Amino acid sequence: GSLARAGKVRGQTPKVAKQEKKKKKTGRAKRRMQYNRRFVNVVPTFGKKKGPNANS
Amino acid sequence: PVARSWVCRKTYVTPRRPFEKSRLDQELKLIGEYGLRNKREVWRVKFTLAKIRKAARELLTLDEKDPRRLFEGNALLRRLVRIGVLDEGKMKLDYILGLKIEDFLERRLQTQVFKLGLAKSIHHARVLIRQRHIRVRKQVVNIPSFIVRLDSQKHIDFSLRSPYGGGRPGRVKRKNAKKG
Amino acid sequence: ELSRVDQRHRASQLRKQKKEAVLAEKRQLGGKDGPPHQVLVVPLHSRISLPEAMQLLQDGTVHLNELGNTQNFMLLCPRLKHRWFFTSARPGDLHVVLDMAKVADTILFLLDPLEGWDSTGDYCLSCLFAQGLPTYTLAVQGISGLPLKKQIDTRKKLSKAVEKRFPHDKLLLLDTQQEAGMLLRQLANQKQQHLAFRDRRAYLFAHAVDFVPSEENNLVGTLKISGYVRGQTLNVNRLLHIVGYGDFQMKQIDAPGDPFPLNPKVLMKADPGRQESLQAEVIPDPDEEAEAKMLEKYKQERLEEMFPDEVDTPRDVAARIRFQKYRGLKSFRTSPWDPKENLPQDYARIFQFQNFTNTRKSIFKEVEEKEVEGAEVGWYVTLHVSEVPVSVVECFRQGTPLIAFSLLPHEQKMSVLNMVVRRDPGNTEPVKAKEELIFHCGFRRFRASPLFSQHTAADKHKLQRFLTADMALVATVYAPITFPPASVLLFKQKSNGMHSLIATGHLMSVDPDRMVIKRVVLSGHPFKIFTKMAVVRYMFFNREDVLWFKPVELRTKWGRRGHIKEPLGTHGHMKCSFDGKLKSQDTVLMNLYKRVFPKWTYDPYVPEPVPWLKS
Amino acid sequence: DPYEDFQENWNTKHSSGVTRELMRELNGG
RNA sequence: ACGGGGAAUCAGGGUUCGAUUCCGGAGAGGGAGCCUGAGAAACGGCUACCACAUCCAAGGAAGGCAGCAGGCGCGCAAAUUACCCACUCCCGACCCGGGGAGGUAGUGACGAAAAAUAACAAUACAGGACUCUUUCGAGGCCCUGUAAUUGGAAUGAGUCCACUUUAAAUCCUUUAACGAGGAUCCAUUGGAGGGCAAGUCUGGUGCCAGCAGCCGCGGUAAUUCCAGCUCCAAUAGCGUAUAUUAAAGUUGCUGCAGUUAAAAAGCUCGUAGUUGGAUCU
Repeated sequence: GSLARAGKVRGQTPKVAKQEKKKKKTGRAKRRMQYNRRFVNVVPTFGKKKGPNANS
Repeated sequence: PVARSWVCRKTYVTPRRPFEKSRLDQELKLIGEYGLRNKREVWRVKFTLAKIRKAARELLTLDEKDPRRLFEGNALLRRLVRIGVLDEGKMKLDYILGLKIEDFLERRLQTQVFKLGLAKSIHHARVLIRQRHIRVRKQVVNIPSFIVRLDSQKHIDFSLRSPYGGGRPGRVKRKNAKKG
Repeated sequence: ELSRVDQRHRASQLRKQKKEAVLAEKRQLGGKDGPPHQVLVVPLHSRISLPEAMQLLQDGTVHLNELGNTQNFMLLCPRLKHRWFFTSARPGDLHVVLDMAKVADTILFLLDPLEGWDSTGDYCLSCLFAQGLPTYTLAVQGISGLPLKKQIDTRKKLSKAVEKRFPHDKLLLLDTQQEAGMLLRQLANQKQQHLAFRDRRAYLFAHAVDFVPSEENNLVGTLKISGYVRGQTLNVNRLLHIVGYGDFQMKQIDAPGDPFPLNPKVLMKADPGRQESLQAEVIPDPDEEAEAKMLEKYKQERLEEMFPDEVDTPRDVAARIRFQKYRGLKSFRTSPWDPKENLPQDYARIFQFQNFTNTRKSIFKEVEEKEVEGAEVGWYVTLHVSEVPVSVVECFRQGTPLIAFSLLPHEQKMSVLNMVVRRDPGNTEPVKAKEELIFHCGFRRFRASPLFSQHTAADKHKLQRFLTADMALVATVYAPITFPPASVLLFKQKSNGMHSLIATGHLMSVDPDRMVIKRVVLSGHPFKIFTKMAVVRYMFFNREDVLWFKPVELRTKWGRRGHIKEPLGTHGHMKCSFDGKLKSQDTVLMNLYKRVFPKWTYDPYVPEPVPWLKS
Repeated sequence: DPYEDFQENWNTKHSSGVTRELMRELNGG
């Protein structure tokens, strides 16, 4: 077929730049952070919505 | 021809199913409870338990008056009493099968520094071992997964060159004394 | 294969087949007979002064053949019994690099220990990669001049910062001549990259240029150019192109004694008039205002990357007058088109081919499979040319060398060259479809005015009015015929004569039969929609031209095909049947097409660029 | 409501996602 | 296809790899013949022939890296033309000489082991939990952070004298001195429809570009493409391709199937094979 469209959407996309945030965490302190998020001080709250990264 | 030894051995096994909830959950609870770094430190202590269960499960098919079971089975329980995982009255070969991961993880040097009160958190023990502040009977130990034997539990202290036990202050206190 | 011995035999033939074919071109370079081993050396980082290193590699026996500014000498060390030849150039200078790194066999890069290269060396590095790289070797100068610990890091802190240009190569350092003694061996035993251009034409390098004019008042005379022949068998009845001063015919060759033999005057050919081809390119018988242009060229370019050809329809002049010349195609690829319907008067001034590939394979066979009576390679042949002006002489006394090479038959006339370009992302400036650009198309140098086009396999080709950064485009211009393949470079003077490299690429087929098509898109708007009918405001304004453009098919921006059915307004409205139901968001628009031809702005003169720096 | 979104969209392209979400609601922790 | 010792995987049975450092065989470009010697059909010995190929003054002369380095070629595919006999041992007339055997460095994310990238405290929260108040709300009692809030205390990575190591060096170990607040001395590789952990959030494209192992996604509201944010998994490592093993009771001895899903020979006789009834203190 016609090869003329190649990289159409890759070059058509509006170029948004990545926003600067802090250095994340690494290693044992990251595992401590995600253990503290999920297990100790889990929220007595709207259960069965146990879908972190729930949009709305 | 060389005078080298190529005899090595892997110390962990990865699970058969990679994305399994409540395997992930249980190992994350064991990572957070004992201050470990990654999953591979649980998969390592799961592997030395699976070697001990398997060798006892082999020794349970030979009869009670076997030579090999009486020798090698009494030498298996002796190590498990020696590192403090088993007790002394439970030295039949069938309280080996009632051991768990947590019995083996309570004997690391990290949790013992936390248990004796030389730290104030399980992550404070990792740094205090790793910064070379912790010695066992004379010797500075720099490794957190150093399984503390039963006789070496009474001698865990603060490493006579350190600012915590010894007394010559560190890098930071002396510079603030220079700026005094 | 069959049975273990006719498999071991079958491997031995194909091993012998490959192992003998790799040897049939190894003796093309640097034998005992010895066309000399030309090694061009350039430093990248401007901290590296070039007289620092060349003195160290001077001594077997050194023969300083003096030039204008740079010392371009020859070397003989007969403990390994080879004849090296060393030329040297400077980073960023487009003139003195590109003219003798094109006939060179080996390029020797000199990298700095600290960084990889400065900004200006990266410029001439980009042109050399696109010109066709010969055998290349990295080298560094100041490694052991660092402390005894800080040198095992400096090769290691460098050699990953080279790989985004140079993916893998070891780095031979230069501190001693016992370090350089391991360089000339590494230089000697390489894999010879074969430049596919030069192994069909007979070229030469200037060792000593001598001149005496015929007359002094007309400022033109005859040269005594001397140097080794390094190409094919140099025929006497072929033409001769100096790379910077046009094409002409010579009158006498003669082979003097070799001034530099490895281990230590006769006239043989003369030019007749019966075989010599005639020199004629054509057939004889018939500041802020430019910134105001700059800010709109950051905008009129950007009317092309969001709108394809959204023009304004003419409100004053009738539609059969403004867009008279165009036509509408039912299908852009499967339509008929007469390729010679409207020939311009410039196309009566160019030369045609009966079949370009089959006349290429017959002119490719005769240089290789047929032996001509010309002088064979490896010799030292000086040369008398007929009529070259005096301006080529004193610039050689400034230091630049003059390169002359023979031409194939039918390489002096005019035709329509098509050539694939890719826009170099080192430049960010927009280029119109009919600009003036410096072309380096296979040892030639000329200014031109091309036609940018799209790279498809169908016969028609749609004009791209500007230069894009990702699609590979085709330039199309009148130029002298160069047989493919040929490496292309494209430059543009930004300011102070600094040549900005904007496009690299290679050569397509030279032919006038390539249909480049200029489009124009007529945009309208449907404002009363019905069940499979539509009333289109604003596309036309008169009533009568709707019947003119009625057979021209319609399209929408949402993929719907359609056509004009009737007009209904005395003003510019119309009824149009369609295939889907039109949406309220749509914009129906039609395509008009016509042929386009490039301009004849050919000039063989190029201004000599300045030392290329930054701003 | 995962019940309704499952009972409606069990047939559509989003069936696997709404079954995932319904098991998340029913099983729960 | 060099063979073994062995290696990978594995419930039990199995399957596949084993050129490769130990033992045994063979061979020094391809065949062949010898000399010497206790031992060789020896190639870092010789003589021929076939194949390549070096010098040459054209009469002649000399070759054999599947030794260590290094080069070319081949290819998806593999390191330094380095130092030393100090170690382990071997040869010799020998306590003394020699050894690219071997040792030591260099290159090396083949692979395997340990293991940093932060810890702590005081505040405040329209955070949680424990005692009271019917409830508002009362507390150093225990925890948590989208606090780029404050605060000193701890330390390596580096930079670097010295010792130590070694044949001599390096490296690690040991010690001076400097060495952390966006502790910018920033952790990456794949993914977020289901298999399968984790967003029908926002912008763009509109069966296009492309994604997708499989099912499928994309035709103007894309949970799947191109991106931004957020989240997930492993983590100094993680994707991809191919070989192979398990999954495979989809090769089945353990342990499969054969009416209709793939499949019982048209029927019978028959030698080899395989299998054969009770019975002896």
